[PDB]
Amino acid sequence: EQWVLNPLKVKPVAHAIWDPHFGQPAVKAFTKGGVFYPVNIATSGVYHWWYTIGMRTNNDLYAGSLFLLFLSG
Amino acid sequence: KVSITVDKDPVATSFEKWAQPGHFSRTLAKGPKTTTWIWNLHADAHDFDSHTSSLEDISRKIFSAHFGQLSIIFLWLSGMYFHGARFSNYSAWLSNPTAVKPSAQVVWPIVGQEVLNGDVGGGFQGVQITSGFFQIWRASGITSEVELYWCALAGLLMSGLMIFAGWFHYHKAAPKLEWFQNAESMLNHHLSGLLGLGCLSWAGHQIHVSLPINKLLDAGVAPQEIPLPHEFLVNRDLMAQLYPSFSKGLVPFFTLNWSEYSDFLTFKGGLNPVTGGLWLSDTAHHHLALAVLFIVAGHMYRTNWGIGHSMKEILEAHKGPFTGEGHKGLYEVLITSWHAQLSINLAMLGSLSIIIAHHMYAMPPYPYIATDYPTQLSLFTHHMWIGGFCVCGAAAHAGIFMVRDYNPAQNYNNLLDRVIRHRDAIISHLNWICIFLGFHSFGLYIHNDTMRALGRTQDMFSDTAIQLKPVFAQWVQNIHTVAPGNTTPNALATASYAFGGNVVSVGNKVAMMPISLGTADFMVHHIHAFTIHVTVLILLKGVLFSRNSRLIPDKANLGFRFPCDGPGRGGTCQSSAWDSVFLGLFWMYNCISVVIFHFSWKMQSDVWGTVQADNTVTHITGGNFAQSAITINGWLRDFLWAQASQVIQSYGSSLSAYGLIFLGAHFIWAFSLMFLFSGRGYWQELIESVVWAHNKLNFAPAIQPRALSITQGRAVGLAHYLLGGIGTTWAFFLARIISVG
Amino acid sequence: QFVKPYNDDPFVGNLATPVSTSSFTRSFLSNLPAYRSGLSPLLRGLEIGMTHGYFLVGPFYKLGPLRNSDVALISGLFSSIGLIIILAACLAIYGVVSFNEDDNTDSLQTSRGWKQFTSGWLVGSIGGASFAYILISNIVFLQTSGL
Amino acid sequence: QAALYTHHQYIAGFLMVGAFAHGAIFFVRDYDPEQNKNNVLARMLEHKEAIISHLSWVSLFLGFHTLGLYIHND
Amino acid sequence: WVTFYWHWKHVTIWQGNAGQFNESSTYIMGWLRDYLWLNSSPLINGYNPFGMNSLAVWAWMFLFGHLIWATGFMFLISWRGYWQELIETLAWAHERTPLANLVRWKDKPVALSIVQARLVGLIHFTVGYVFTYAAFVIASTTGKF
Amino acid sequence: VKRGSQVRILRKESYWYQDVGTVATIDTSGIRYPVVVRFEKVSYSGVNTNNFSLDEVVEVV
Amino acid sequence: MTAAYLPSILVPLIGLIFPGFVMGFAFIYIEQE
Amino acid sequence: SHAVKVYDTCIGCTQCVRACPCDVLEMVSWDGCKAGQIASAPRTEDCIGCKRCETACPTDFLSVRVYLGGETTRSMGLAY
Amino acid sequence: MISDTQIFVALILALVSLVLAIRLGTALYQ
Ligand code: CLA
Ligand code: CLA
Ligand code: CLA
Ligand code: CLA
Ligand code: CLA
Ligand SMILES: CC1=CCCC(C)(C)[C@H]1/C=C/C(C)=C/C=C/C(C)=C/C=C/C=C(C)/C=C/C=C(C)/C=C/C1=C(C)CCCC1(C)C
Ligand SMILES: CC1=CCCC(C)(C)[C@H]1/C=C/C(C)=C/C=C/C(C)=C/C=C/C=C(C)/C=C/C=C(C)/C=C/C1=C(C)CCCC1(C)C
Ligand SMILES: CC1=C(C/C=C(\C)CCC[C@H](C)CCC[C@H](C)CCCC(C)C)C(=O)c2ccccc2C1=O
Ligand code: SF4
Ligand code: SF4
Repeated sequence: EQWVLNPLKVKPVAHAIWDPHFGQPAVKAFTKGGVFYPVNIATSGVYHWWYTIGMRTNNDLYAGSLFLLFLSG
Repeated sequence: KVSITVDKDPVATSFEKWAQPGHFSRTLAKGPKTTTWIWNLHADAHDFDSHTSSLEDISRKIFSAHFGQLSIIFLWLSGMYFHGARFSNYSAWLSNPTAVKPSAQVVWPIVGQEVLNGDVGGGFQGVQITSGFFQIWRASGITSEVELYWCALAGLLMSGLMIFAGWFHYHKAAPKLEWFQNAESMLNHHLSGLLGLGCLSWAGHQIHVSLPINKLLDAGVAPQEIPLPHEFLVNRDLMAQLYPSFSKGLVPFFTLNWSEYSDFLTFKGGLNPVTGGLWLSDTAHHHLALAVLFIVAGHMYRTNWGIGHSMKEILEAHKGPFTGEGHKGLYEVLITSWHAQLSINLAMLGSLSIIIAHHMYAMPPYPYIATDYPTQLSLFTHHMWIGGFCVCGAAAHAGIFMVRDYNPAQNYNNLLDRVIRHRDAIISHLNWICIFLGFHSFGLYIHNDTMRALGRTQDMFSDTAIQLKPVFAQWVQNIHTVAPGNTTPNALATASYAFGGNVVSVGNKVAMMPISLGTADFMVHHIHAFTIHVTVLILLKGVLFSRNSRLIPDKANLGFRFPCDGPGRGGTCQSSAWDSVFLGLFWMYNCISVVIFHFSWKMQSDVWGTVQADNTVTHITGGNFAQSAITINGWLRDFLWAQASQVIQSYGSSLSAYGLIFLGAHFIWAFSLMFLFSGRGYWQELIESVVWAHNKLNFAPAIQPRALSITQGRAVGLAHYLLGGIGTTWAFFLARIISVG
Repeated sequence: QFVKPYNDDPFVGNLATPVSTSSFTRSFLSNLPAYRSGLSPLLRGLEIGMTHGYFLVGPFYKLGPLRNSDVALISGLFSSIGLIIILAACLAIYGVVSFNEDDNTDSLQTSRGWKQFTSGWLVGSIGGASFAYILISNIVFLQTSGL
Repeated sequence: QAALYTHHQYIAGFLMVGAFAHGAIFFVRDYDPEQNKNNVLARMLEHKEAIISHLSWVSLFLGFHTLGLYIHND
Repeated sequence: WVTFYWHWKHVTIWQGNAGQFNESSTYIMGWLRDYLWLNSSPLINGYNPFGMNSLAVWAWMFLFGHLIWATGFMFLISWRGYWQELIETLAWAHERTPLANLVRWKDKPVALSIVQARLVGLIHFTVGYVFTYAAFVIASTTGKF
Repeated sequence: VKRGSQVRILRKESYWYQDVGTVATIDTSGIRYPVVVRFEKVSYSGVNTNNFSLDEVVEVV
Repeated sequence: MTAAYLPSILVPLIGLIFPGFVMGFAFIYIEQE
Repeated sequence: SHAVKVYDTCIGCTQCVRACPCDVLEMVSWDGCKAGQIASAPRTEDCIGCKRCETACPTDFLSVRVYLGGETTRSMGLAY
Repeated sequence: MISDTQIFVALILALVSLVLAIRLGTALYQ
């Protein structure tokens, strides 16, 4: 939601990191993307892809995930 | 009775057999029906034990081959001396050894390769050499190109003598097997004559030629102004000026008043402050003492006069409750098998080469070699590689003896038999220790890498964290530092300053300073132990299971060098003692590569450097090793990536050859993997297709093309692997050190 | 003289050596819980676990991630308990897989014998880890290794 | 962009290797010469020698000369 | 080769120094120096004695790929008979070790088959290849831009 | 095909398929593969001789 | 009980419990007559 | 176990029987070859798959073939 | 922005898919 505003400046985050082996330096080093917890920055381009498709809110992505779970079932 | 007996004109010198390749072998004399014959010719060229069953013939062939090798070595030495005389800047280096880079090779200006004639110095441009020949000659007392020309002449004459001796002792007077099987006489003569008289003659040369010439050179006298060695020999007054004890004569020697010679025979230790090398007056005493020791040792064995020992009696007498018969039969094994002797001698020669590398860097023996960093690194790594190869060859020839010349009838309940009978315990225990060392030596590096990458730098195995201090090595270093005056009372300085002491600096450059051991040193030493133990595991397992195993009860029948025993039993690939040598050679490459990398980084980071007017020394890398050598990332970045800059930025310079060889060695190393990862069937089928293409044009060789044998493919892969890896390290080391030194 | 065939059988894959067949070796092995005579498979496991958890507590306590913390000893004990549970699971799966349900009368090579052994090992291991935890928490020498 | 390009090129190479591997498996298992009496497939098998030899020649051609030019420049 | 070409050309264009590629792509030393050596700096500095950053994970995976690649070399160069004669001794040791012969394998421990070893070495080689280049590409691109 | 005659091999599994050899002997006893053919080219196994049937060999001109 | 606790609740499960149980059950299955 | 088979190209040289480290191949009577003998594989359960029989075979492609099949203790040559 | 109720609905759908996956795995194993 904060990437669709300034996509050329915001780094897209893939998912959060929860590793009980990280030290405080590692947590601080990985806390980026404007979030407040260690994260991975996506390199798959799914952000750009979905933005182009027409996804704007997190609710759109959540609805898509629900539909794909239903389709897998 | 030890006596001389020869056969006169056993073989007629004729070219008839030069035109009959494979004559030495019954299977090969027939002719090349396939291309495998070409490779077999070379593979079996020097396997005299497979040409004939005559131990006399094999021994004569070996003797003449040794003469040929000595002639080749003398030609090599004469070439080096002649190049020093004619294509070198040796005189300029003598005038100013700390400013002009030694060089004795010049390239021709053909395709722009004249760039390799770099500005070494002394108005001379050529290829910088890292063999230490200039320092050897300076220590010897050579001060002219005329003397080097005479040295080259002597080398050429000795090469001619050696080749003539080989021909004479094969074709004119070939000694018999009774002559060859004189171990007592052959050891007495070697020990006393060869070694003892060699070091005695060298002590005489050092006392009469090297010592005064080097004394004046260190005093600063010009090489042209220094008198000549024969002048020193005949003018006892001139030598009595430099070493005032020559006015006394040899009366002190013959009266045991040896203290009179303390001026030129002294137990001083340390390094010469001017040259940075060992005291030649210490080396003269060293060699004199060695001559006495060897001449005494060479009087131990019985030859013709009753006095002496018999090695058979000694061996048979040495046995205990855990070893049954003990050393019984070993004398016969060693005087009937050349391969056992070759294995022992190769193992000892390789270990000696390694020891020589270590001792020649911590106690630079030649003048101005310590501050010639390219020479030190090159010699250390070169001798390490020779040692590793010799050890692997010792394993190979132990396996060859086990397959060929081992007889259970003559080896019953002796040490060899008992080793074979409990080989399983040895290999299992060595396997466990190898796994334990691998874990607790490399998993430490992996742990450090993971902690540094997680930011838990306080959980690492470092001097600033959990510590692994080599307390035992530090204790030994302290002992050696304090020994002068305490446990070696009549020695003025420590044997090596590496143990501890003051920095020795020549030309505002460190020659040798204390080497401090910490956590990184502990880790790298235990990794050395791991690699050595794994190499030993491979080689010893192959040697012990050469004859038989639970998998292949009849392996000696297959031989020492066979591809496999088929895809049965699950697959019996690489089961022979040859394939053990193959894998152990891979692992020797690993071991020596780690050792030489350790040497390079440690010496560039904590020993070598330039000393400022403050008395402080700034090293080439500046303490990188202590905090970077504890992680594989540290080795990748601060050693390989950091130090490869010199070799990768060598284009357009006199090290452009090093850059090109870097790339070519990479190419060959990769090219080896084609042979190592592949098999013969694919290539034989590809050759079938290519032969169809050739036949479609109504032509094809009468010698049918065949893919390399399985063993030959493995050998080619290993040879290219070793050449590529060692050449990469060669270019990297030489470029880096010649750029920063 | 000192090395001979095993059990006077020259063709068995073993040798009679001082380490393998000495009087001290035989006495020690025969007196260890795994071999002592009379012990039920449960008592063997009890003794072995008592012995093993005790030394397990130490490495975790003095080299674990929370070793420089106030909770180092409790963390070490809880990691010891976790490893003990994992090893008890290993023992249980090994017992169910290797030994079939035939009854050889609790010889430690039976389903019932191995079940008793693993139960005793778990109990003894947890008990020994707890005992080591108590001793370390109450004795300064053990917390400082003599410093 | 670099990640996506590398990803899809590696996937492409894997898929091509798999396609050829399964062609070979078909030849081993499912090929019926009597059914494929002198059709394109049987002709491929007929002049496999020519195909393989010319492929080897073009490979050697390319390799020799590309590597030679690179080494000349070096 | 394909991805090296793509990545180097695009990196040079992105930084605007396409001349670097145009001039150094003609010899292999150019690739080794101005592409691999030059662009590996941020990746190998992901973590260092002086700290760490987010590229530490990619540096770790870089070394991980190197490790597994070299491990695959084991299976590809060393073949079965050696390991089968070694595992025989290991089985002997386990059977004759007291306090450990109480435990017994249910499947006879054997060395890997020939085809199995080829496959395992190939898998290790491929994983090292892919992970090493993934780390290099992503970390170098992220550290340069 | 007679003795000392050049015959081209027609056995597909043969190393000498569509190759010429010399007939060394023809056994009339009634064995499965009477003719014996000698070749100058050695096979992979190293044998330059083999036994063929009369339908797997054709005389050359 | 918020969603922020789910990572800490699950990662140990998916990474130690699920693998341990799967390995034990698979071991029992593969070694079974 | 491995499947060992013999074909009519057999000439009765017996080298396959003499080369077998186990005892899997034996000579039996035959009329299709001059020697009057043919190889047979009665004890195929003892075969290990070494293919020594295949190596010691002089006929254009082998009269004896070993097809490696299911593995047992004897086939794998496991002394433990 | 994604609520716990939304995550719980997603988890329920995931559980349904897991049950169906187990059913399919059994049917394929047969
Ligand atoms: C959708 C396409 C597809 C399909 C339907 C099949 C189907 C088949 N292939 Mg396959 N194949 C494919 C693509 C495909 N293939 C591709 C792209 C390739 C090229 C790589 C191959 C190459 C190939 C070969 C060479 C062979 C097959 C075989 C087979 C058959 C047996 C499968 C088998 O043994 O599973 C194998 C079961 C597994 C569980 C695979 C284990 C190994 C994989 C690669 C995992 C390794 C990665 C590792 C776990 C990751 C570690 C991560 C790290 C971070 C730690 C089967 C009919 C075999 C056959 O029967 O031939 C007659 C056979 O010999 N295939
Ligand atoms: C991906 C899953 C995963 C998870 C969730 C964890 C979690 C943990 N690891 Mg890590 N670890 C993993 C994978 C994982 N690891 C892998 C793959 C390896 C192999 C390289 C390691 C190797 C490793 C080491 C070498 C160490 C850790 C440690 C730790 C701990 C973090 C540091 C700390 O202060 O805790 C420590 C504080 C504690 C209070 C520990 C309490 C742990 C309880 C007792 C766990 C319960 C276990 C359970 C009952 C077992 C069920 C078995 C069943 C499945 C059969 C934590 C328990 C450190 C540690 O202390 O571990 C004990 C440690 O030293 N891990
Ligand atoms: C004192 C030293 C010594 C001696 C006298 C021998 C003697 C022998 N060895 Mg050798 N051996 C040695 C050291 C020695 N070895 C060492 C150090 C090793 C370890 C690598 C071995 C390992 C070894 C094995 C594993 C085997 C032998 C065998 C043999 C026998 C036959 C060798 C032959 O025909 O070579 C003829 C010469 C050649 C084939 C040439 C080989 C050279 C290769 C191709 C590399 C050369 C590269 C060169 C340096 C140039 C590189 C630069 C590039 C740019 C061109 C013979 C009894 C064989 C044997 O007994 O079999 C029954 C055998 O299998 N040896
Ligand atoms: C850098 C490593 C390397 C090199 C150079 C080659 C080279 C080759 N491979 Mg490849 N291969 C490699 C690694 C390598 N491979 C690996 C790791 C594997 C996996 C096992 C394979 C597996 C493999 C297979 C399965 C096949 C190939 C094939 C080929 C050929 C491809 C065509 C070609 O480029 O011809 C050009 C030739 C070259 C680039 C090599 C020439 C080298 C120099 C420059 C020539 C001059 C020599 C010089 C004068 C010698 C002086 C030294 C002397 C004094 C000692 C060629 C022989 C195919 C083939 O045979 O096609 C015909 C084939 O079927 N390779
Ligand atoms: C296949 C897609 C996928 C992948 C790769 C991941 C990956 C991850 N999820 Mg999961 N997740 C998924 C789908 C996926 N998720 C879906 C659809 C949901 C909504 C129900 C969730 C809900 C979810 C939560 C709430 C959390 C994670 C977390 C995580 C992380 C640790 C693993 C874990 O705790 O899983 C737990 C997963 C579940 C309890 C339910 C989802 C399980 C999926 C559907 C399994 C799919 C299997 C796949 C299709 C086939 C397997 C192939 C086989 C060869 C192994 C990790 C980054 C945890 C974390 O720490 O994140 C940072 C965390 O807190 N995920
Ligand atoms: C081989 C060698 C060479 C040089 C000399 C050296 C001595 C080092 C020697 C080696 C000696 C070695 C390795 C000694 C190691 C000793 C060890 C590990 C001893 C362990 C002792 C264990 C003890 C007390 C355990 C006590 C446990 C207790 C009450 C548990 C009680 C409980 C249980 C079991 C269950 C319910 C709860 C409750 C009541 C608390
Ligand atoms: C359309 C257009 C636009 C711009 C101008 C341009 C001139 C380019 C013009 C024309 C473009 C054209 C003609 C493009 C041509 C592309 C073609 C022909 C691509 C084909 C690639 C072929 C491939 C991979 C083949 C792979 C074959 C495989 C695995 C075979 C495997 C097999 C084997 C080994 C045994 C038998 C079974 C089976 C499965 C067949
Ligand atoms: C490439 C390759 C081949 C094919 C290679 C062959 C047949 C080598 C033939 C090369 C020619 C005849 C050598 C002459 C040309 C060289 C360029 C010159 C250098 C060699 C000399 C110094 C000896 C095999 O036969 C083979 C067999 C077993 C395992 C691996 C492999 C393998 O990898
Ligand atoms: S070797 Fe081939 S031909 Fe000779 S007997 Fe055995 S099978 Fe018959
Ligand atoms: S394979 Fe080995 S065992 Fe089986 S038949 Fe041929 S030779 Fe006898």
